[PDB]
Amino acid sequence: NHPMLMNLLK
Amino acid sequence: KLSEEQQHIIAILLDAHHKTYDPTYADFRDFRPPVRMPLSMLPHLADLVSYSIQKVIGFAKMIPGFRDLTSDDQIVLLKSSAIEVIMLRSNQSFTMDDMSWDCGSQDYKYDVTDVSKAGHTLELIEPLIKFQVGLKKLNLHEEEHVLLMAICIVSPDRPGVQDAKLVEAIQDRLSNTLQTYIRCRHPPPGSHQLYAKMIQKLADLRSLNEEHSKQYRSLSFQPENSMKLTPLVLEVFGN
Ligand SMILES: [O]C(=O)[C][C][C][C]OC1=[C][C]=C(C2345B678B9%10%11B6%12%13B96%14B%109%15B%1172B932B437B%1285B%1363C%14%1527C2=[C][C]=C(C([O])(C(F)(F)F)C(F)(F)F)[C]=[C]2)[C]=[C]1
Repeated sequence: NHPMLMNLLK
Repeated sequence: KLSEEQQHIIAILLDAHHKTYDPTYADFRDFRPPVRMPLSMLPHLADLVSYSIQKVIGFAKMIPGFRDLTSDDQIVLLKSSAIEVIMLRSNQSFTMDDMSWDCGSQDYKYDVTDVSKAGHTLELIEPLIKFQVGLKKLNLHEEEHVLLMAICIVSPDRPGVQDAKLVEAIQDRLSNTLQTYIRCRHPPPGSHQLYAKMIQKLADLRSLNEEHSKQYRSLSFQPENSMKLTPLVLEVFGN
C-alpha cells in the first residue's frame, strides 16, 4: 500500500 | 578503542548527511511560496516536509545494515521516524537568538507563528521549541548528530516491526559506535552523561511524534486541508 515510499527506497 | 568498522560507520553517515542536507537552501524557491500577511503557511510548509521526507529516505538508505532489512521493515521504520528525523535535522538551521529556523532568507525564516499558520497548536509547538533548545545546548559534534539520526530510524520497538532481532542488532552497532565515539573523542565535561541525554532526546521525539499525528489526523480529516498536502505526505502520514 506504499508505492512512492518503495520507489524512493530503490 | 574506536575500531576500523566504527570509523567506517562514522565516515559513511557524515557523507550521507552532506549529500542529503544542502545548507544553501537553494531548492526552497521551488515550494509553493510562504504567505503571512486561514492556514496561510500550510502549502509552503507541507512542501518543505514533503521535500524533507525524500531527503530523510536518501539518508536512511546509506545507514550501514539498513539495506539488509526487508522492504516491509524499511517501510515500517521510515513511516514511524520520518517526522522525528525531520524535527531533529531541522536543529541545524534553528537559531536560539530569535527562536526561529533561519533557512537562508527572511521568507525562509520560520518562527512559532509560522508553524501555527500551518494548523498546529502550542500543544505541539511548546515542547518542540524546548526540544530544539535542549538539543542546541548539547553542542553535539556533527559525528554525534548523524549517529543520533541513524539510531532514531533503526528502532526495534516501532509498531509492526517483523524482524525485531535484526533491527536490534543493526541499532546496537550504531549505539556502540556512538558510545565509543563519546568516550574517545568528546572531552569532559561536555561528555558527562551525554549518551543518556541523547537517548532522552529520542524519548522527547516519541512524544512529539504522538502529538504530531494527533494534530495531523485532525488537520487531514478536513478535505479542504488534505487538498493542500502532497501525495507523499499523505502516503507516509496517512489517509
Ligand atoms: O536539503 C536541505 O535543503 C536541508 C533542508 C533543511 C530543513 O529545513 C527545515 C525543515 C523542516 C522544518 C520544520 B520545523 B518543525 B517546524 B515543524 B517541523 B520542523 B518541520 B517545519 B518547521 B515546522 C515543521 C512541520 C511543518 C508542517 C507539518 C505538517 O504537519 C503540516 F504541514 F503542518 F500539516 C505536515 F503535514 F507534516 F507537513 C509538520 C511539521 C524546518 C526547517
